[PDB]
Amino acid sequence: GPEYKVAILTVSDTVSAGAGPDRSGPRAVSVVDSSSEKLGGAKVVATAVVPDEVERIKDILQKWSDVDEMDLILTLGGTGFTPRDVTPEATKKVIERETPGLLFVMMQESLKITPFAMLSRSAAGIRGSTLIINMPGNPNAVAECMEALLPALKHALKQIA
Amino acid sequence: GPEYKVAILTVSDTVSAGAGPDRSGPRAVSVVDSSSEKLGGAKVVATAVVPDEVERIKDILQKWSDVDEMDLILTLGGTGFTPRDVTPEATKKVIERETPGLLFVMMQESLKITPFAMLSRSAAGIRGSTLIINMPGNPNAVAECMEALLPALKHALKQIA
Amino acid sequence: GPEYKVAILTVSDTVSAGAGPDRSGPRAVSVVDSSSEKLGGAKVVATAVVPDEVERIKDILQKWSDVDEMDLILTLGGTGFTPRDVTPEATKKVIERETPGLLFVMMQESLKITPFAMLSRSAAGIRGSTLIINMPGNPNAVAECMEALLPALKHALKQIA
Ligand SMILES: Nc1nc2c(c(=O)[nH]1)N[C@H]1C(S)=C(S)[C@@H](COP(=O)(O)O)O[C@H]1N2
Ligand SMILES: Nc1nc2c(c(=O)[nH]1)N[C@H]1C(S)=C(S)[C@@H](COP(=O)(O)O)O[C@H]1N2
Ligand SMILES: Nc1nc2c(c(=O)[nH]1)N[C@H]1C(S)=C(S)[C@@H](COP(=O)(O)O)O[C@H]1N2
Ligand SMILES: [Cu+]
Ligand SMILES: [Cu+]
Ligand SMILES: [Cu+]
Repeated sequence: GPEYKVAILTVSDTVSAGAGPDRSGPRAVSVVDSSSEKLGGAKVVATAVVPDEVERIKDILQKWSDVDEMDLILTLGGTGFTPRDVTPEATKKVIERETPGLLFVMMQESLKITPFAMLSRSAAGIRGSTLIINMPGNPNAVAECMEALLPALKHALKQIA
Repeated sequence: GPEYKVAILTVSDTVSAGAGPDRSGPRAVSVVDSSSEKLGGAKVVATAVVPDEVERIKDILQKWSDVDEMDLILTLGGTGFTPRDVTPEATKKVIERETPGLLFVMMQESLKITPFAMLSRSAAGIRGSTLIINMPGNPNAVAECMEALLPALKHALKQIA
Repeated sequence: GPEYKVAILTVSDTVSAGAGPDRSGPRAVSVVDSSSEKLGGAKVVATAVVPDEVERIKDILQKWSDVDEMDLILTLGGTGFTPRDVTPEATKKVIERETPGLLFVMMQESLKITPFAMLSRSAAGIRGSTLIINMPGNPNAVAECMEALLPALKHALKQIA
């Protein structure tokens, strides 16, 4: 396996219900893969889809961190202002140590692209030796957020181990 | 009534005691009114003044969100570093979901005007279908903070419904 | 004594164990001293070193705030992503009121220097009449963070009294 095991969680009632395909997940996998060396040897080893339900989100984040030994979890979607956007709230429950600088960089860089970046309520932090980062559900958002992180994310992953 | 009901809470021991007039409140109303179309049809339907007392602030934020069906609450003042500045602490108690990107944009844009922007401890978030945003008590601050939000605030209000 | 009493806490297992010298502490003292007038009359009156242990950090922050009447506490180190970096978590337990704008400015300015700024998880806030600010353990980091704060830090200290 890879130096760093990455898992991608798509959070979406629509995808989870089989009402539409996942358009964000593949973009996230592609960005991680294509940045594998810049990330210190990262590979996406697992994906999953959950609905916009705090308990479902918490359960997968806990399992992937505590049991499956993932190193990086990216979540996609559920960070906006609608009532069903609960990804940050689930995330804040599971993380042990907050990582606000990652949020800062994502926001700073995303705002250069679109003012609608301000509507992302993404959270991020560390549980055990797993880094968890919320990204927006727009496919273009993940690539932009990863580019913002890439200069330091390899070192984040080194440090958490 | 309007598409979006806005309420403005001035937080000030001085104004509340009748020791001075409200100079921030009218500026906040003026900025919202003059931006009504950019905001998707917003109108200020109510104002109030409370002292720098956490319970008084909490009570009005809860009433306006839970009973009076306000869509946007702007608070003015009580965000600084003095012992009596408790607006953020009251706000954090009543919000259900944090909206850090709004804080980011307000800070980012305010710092371009004055380094004293860093002394604002404003909070923001959603309770029910009510968006609550703390702004500084300086009259010039509200206009600057609203300009920072205006590119996306209409969509924030659409989403929370 | 000075108008403002400053205390500097170096947080480091290595320094605390006598395994290396403190290289950050002296730089922090030097930056405060050399900025004493810009800070409104600040002087570093005390330093200490603690290990990367939440209880040890909490205890000194509480003592310096509650008993020793310090006005500004700068902590150095323990803000990164390694398991032993627990300074922010200790800090969040002791502060009463968060001061996110200080964190914003430090991050914003630090990112101009190095992308590794995003790996700082520094916290900051007020306890009583004591302002507490976490800075990174890199000696160059303290100078850069203080320069970012200096335009408004005197007024922060005036306000907290
Ligand atoms: N980099 C980046 N960030 C972004 C976007 C984007 O296109 N690029 N879309 C925004 C929009 S349009 C919103 S509504 C929020 C929240 O999205 P979410 O609910 O899908 O997670 O993310 C914002 N963040
Ligand atoms: N945009 C903007 N933000 C601003 C200001 C301003 O003039 N414009 N004044 C600052 C000052 S001088 C302080 S002390 C804090 C806190 O103000 P408050 O306590 O009145 O809420 O807001 C800051 N934020
Ligand atoms: N201004 C500034 N901030 C900075 C740095 C710096 O050199 N200058 N170093 C960074 C690095 S390399 C990391 S790993 C984090 C955390 O450092 P800490 O664990 O020593 O506190 O701070 C970051 N913040
Ligand atoms: Cu959107
Ligand atoms: Cu001020
Ligand atoms: Cu580092």
